[PDB]
Amino acid sequence: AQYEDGKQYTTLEKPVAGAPQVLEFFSFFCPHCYQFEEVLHISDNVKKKLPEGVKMTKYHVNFMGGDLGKDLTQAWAVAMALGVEDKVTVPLFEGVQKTQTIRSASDIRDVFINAGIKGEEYDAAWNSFVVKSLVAQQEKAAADVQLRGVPAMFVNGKYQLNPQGMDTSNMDVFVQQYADTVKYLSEK
Repeated sequence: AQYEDGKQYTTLEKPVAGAPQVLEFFSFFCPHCYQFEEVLHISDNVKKKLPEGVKMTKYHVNFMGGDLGKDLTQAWAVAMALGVEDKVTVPLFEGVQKTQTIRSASDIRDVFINAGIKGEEYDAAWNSFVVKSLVAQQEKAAADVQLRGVPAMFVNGKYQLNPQGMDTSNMDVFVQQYADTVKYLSEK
């Protein structure tokens, strides 16, 4: 076929029931993830080609960056809880991979402060059990698909995107192939 298993995507041997329709994993330490966000805008371009009524979920992972890695998973839960993902994603990426200004939990907190989240509000969220179970959800979702690499996208818990099998000579053409693949998988 034009879309073949093993080419634009692979199929999970052990399908995940009740998974989100589109499920993305990333790390703020992950170089391709930086690209996916800042240069490619994968998520936005996928969303634009997705059917009406499909929810899109994005989770952070712990297995890169040691202690700071877990702090970022907790901070991403704070972002999700407060709905401020779009305000902190870029400064977190640049602070980790570009400017080397994120070295502690307090430096992560600074990004949120600078973004306009109030100190009180961040600290309350950070310590909240709502944020605790959002951290749990992130860990268990990675567990459900037995993840060990990012960036990764899963469609209805059965199909994993395989960007290595797409053309990469043109950034825009790559993105469209990626998004058109998600749309195809979505309609499978």
